[PDB]
Amino acid sequence: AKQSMKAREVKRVALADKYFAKRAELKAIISDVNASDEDRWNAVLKLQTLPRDSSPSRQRNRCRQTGRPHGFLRKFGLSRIKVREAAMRGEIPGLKKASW
Amino acid sequence: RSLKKGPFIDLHLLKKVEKAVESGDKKPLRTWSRRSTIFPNMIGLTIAVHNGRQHVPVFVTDEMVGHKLGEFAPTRTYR
Amino acid sequence: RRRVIGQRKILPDPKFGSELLAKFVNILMVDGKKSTAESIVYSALETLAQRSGKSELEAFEVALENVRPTVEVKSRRVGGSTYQVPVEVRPVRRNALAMRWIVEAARKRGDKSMALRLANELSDAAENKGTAVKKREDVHRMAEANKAFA
Amino acid sequence: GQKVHPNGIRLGIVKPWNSTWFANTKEFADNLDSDFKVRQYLTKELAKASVSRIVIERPAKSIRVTIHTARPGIVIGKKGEDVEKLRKVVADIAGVPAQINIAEVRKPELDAKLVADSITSQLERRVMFRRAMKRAVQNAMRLGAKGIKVEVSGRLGGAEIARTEWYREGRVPLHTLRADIDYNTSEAHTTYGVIGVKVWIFKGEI
Amino acid sequence: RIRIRLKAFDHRLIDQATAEIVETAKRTGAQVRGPIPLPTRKERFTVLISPHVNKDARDQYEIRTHLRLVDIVEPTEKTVDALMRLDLAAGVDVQISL
RNA sequence: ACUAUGGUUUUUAUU
RNA sequence: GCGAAGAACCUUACCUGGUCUUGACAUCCACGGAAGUUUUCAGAGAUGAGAAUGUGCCUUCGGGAACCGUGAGACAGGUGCUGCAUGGCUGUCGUCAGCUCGUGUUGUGAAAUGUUGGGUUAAGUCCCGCAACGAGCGCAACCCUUAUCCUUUGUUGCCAGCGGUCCGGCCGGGAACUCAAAGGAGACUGCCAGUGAUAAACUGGAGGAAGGUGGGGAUGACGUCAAGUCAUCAUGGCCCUUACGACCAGGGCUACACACGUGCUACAAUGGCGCAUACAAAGAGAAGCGACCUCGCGAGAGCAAGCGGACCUCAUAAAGUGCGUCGUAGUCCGGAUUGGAGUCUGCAACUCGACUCCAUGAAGUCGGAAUCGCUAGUAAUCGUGGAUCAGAAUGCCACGGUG
Repeated sequence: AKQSMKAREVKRVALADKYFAKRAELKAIISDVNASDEDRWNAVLKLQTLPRDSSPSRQRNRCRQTGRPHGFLRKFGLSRIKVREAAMRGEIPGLKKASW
Repeated sequence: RSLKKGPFIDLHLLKKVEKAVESGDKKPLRTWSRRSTIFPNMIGLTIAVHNGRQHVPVFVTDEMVGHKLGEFAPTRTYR
Repeated sequence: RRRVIGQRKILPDPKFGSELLAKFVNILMVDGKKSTAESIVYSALETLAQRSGKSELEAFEVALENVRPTVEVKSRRVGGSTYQVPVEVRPVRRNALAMRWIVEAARKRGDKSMALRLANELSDAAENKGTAVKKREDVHRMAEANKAFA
Repeated sequence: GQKVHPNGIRLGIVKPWNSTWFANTKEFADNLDSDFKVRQYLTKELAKASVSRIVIERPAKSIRVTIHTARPGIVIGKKGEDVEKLRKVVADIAGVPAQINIAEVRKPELDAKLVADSITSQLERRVMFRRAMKRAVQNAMRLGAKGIKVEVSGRLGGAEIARTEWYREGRVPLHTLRADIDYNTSEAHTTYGVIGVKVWIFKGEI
Repeated sequence: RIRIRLKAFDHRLIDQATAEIVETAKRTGAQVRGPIPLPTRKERFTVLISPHVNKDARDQYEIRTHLRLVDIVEPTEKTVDALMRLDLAAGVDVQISL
């Protein structure tokens, strides 16, 4: 897990509040480029491209012990091998092998 | 699909052809990227685009049939 | 080295009562679907009426007796030694081989429906003039290479 | 051998566990971040309470814990029916109100963790250690048990040689499934060399 | 009308929790005697045996998820307090609803 | 019913 | 289809140029500002320079501090080089029957005995024999699971028996039969007849739903080899640190001079096409699944009920069954080309996006050499879910129909 990718994940939460909240109603009216074919708000059209890293692109939920996009269960945040460790400790609730 | 059909303008060129009467006569301006399309207002201004290690000089004429800036700038060094 | 069977239960024909007439369907079928083979059996007996059909009240059990596989060669040793000798195929296998020998010839006629193709090849086998035999002619030569065995 | 772990890969059967924590199924992946935040100031308080085993208990948005100690007079004094002096610490380091419990201990020297602490005291000090190993074997085998492993690795010189040794007693099945082997890991660096101490005790099957 | 949500990952622990809330209901007047068990669910999970380069070979783990709602026709001066103060049991999620 | 090859150098016991 | 469930930027190794640094990440010291919000110019941007507004937490206002912006040391960053350093985890045989111990015995000794020898098995399993004997770990047990007959329950699930009947499991009403959550019984080589040191240990027949560890999982001894990996992670030695570091914008792993596994589809009439027509499991969902109803050739859009998920939502499974119709025509079957427009998403559809609608129709008659799977609900075969997911599969993992 990379400290620059962990620090970017925090910056994304604080920018989703900034560029991805209360802008969707404006985005619905500024994104039309055929209804009159006239240019009169170009600065506001280039505002929809201001966010580059804080929108649903790049954002992945990842394995919460390695930062890795692979081999994990999002219902626990644990990998397909650390689930064996935690199930052998009773540390994932009710998850068992035999003993039923 | 695309905007607006056909080749569409970019602000980073639209400004440089409006400043062409304020900055006057000079050696070619760098614009880096090769993605933009050409438009009939690009006449009388010389520009340069990145080739992958340096920049190469480009000029637009009425003898063009519509193009991207990459069609003036090859990036490969064999064939 | 351990089996020893286990012959497995099979369902004989509901209208003719025969195991051999149900066994034919297991070889006539395509992609395990079986239902179209169950529509070609006996439907190929109404077409066979006009031709050399053998025992109509036995459907195909007597017409299959006109198809004559008898011997098998290659993949064998005798006396612990490599030998090119023929062997006689088991009686419970000979007719199940004759079933493939006739449906593999019949479906590869260049004309009409299977119900007609099969009625032609069963009439022409009853005079020994049938199709699709050259594919096994070099095996029949190898079976005739030896009459003195070991 | 030697990597089959009694308190790792063999812990998912017949053994008591040291941690259980409850959370919303849709935020267990978010609460996983807290599992060190509850330890970071408490792990170095366990020896200060003479604790032989901890059981971390965490209800939804809460904390409890149970601790097993032979010497509760070290952390609560007399008479043991008021645990306030420990509760006020556990609730402050956790950032949430807490209700902790204290349990008793039977045959405390018949324990792989005490045997490991009794041997590590020699090697973290670069002194004679085999006396403590033989004393631990003749302590455990005369207090209970049917076999024991006590193993040491590194700085066993002889000046700057490393080496590894154990000398076993009785019988100790480490590959049998339901053997219930009491175990502890110890690992350290003195800033001049690495050391390790490995302990396994066998008492009875199932 | 109100409902008391009981959720568990085991078919015996949900019946122990049902006996624990009925034992408490009989000790706050009357409120629960024999509720309905509802339909059940399962979730199946796989884990890897070797930490690298083998994901074909897996081992299987299971949870059996239960839900009970109890359902109440009239709460009392003891239902809204003494039955809410109940600590119940470990391994079970308890909520009041509506 | 069937055949000859390989120079020289060459790593675990512990952070 | 493997490290690496979906690599346009990002990811990232590699490669160009900007922009920022004792470092965004861990702690400590000198100095300033509330973080933040509002806005203009420079730049595509990372950032740079101006102009206002707030005064939180903390606080007798003291200066502290989350945080923001400049300084300086110990130290940070680096999927940088290397698995002949040092951990950790490791391939495959294989659930395979093997690997070992103490005290005696034997040889000059390394070594041997037992564990070999003789029958038997899935078996170091059990009898026989015995200067070697009894033991340990692995095994077998243990644990999970299935057809049948019972048993608990009795629901919005089921309807034998009985009452009524929009003539229906529908409604009465019922726990019969399925069934849902679970617990039992049955099988003992018992019985017949064979086999064999008539031993140990096996094999047919009868009955039974099923029999000779009933089957199948889940159980991983001794281990094999300078075993794999500096690319999950740890980390010495060595290097970069006004950066090879993080951040931006360009690109590269599809440039094409030379080229290949693995896997799939047609080669028919047992079809191709338009209708009629029969039967599912596994599951899955609140900034969610999204209905009713209209519109859009369609992908979708308007829109927002019901359900916190057995009286709501995803979702009419296809192969199969039967008419009509073309016809042995390189095929009225089959599939490369080819030219544009729609739908969804995204800095971005230059370029190797997906979904959607057309016209042209090269190749193809089961394919040289060499060669793979499976003993039965197995092999083969046609569809449907689940996971990944801003937009992106026929792959990965499951399940049903036929067999």
